[PDB]
Amino acid sequence: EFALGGRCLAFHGPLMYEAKILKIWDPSSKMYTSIPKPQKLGEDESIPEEIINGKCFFIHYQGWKSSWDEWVGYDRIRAYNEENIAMKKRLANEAKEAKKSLLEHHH
Repeated sequence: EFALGGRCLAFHGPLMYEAKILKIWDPSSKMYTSIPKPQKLGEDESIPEEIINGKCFFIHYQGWKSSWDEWVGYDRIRAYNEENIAMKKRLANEAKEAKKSLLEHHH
């Protein structure tokens, strides 16, 4: 599952990346929890209407600047586990193979 400060994997574009959960949104109470206590969305805060009715998570991608931080739903977020890690690796290798394929047949 997903816990505050816990690791997770998330799609950003067609590939998956490791991230850290900083906030957990509850669609019902319209309040999220945070790591240094539920609270509503602040003056300059917001969640995409595309995912706001579901459980959302505000994540920070490991090794990326915080300006990339964002809310994601069960749409793009996945549990940090062997099966999803394998999925991550598999997509990487498929793109590696796709790259190899067209780079040759390019000319």
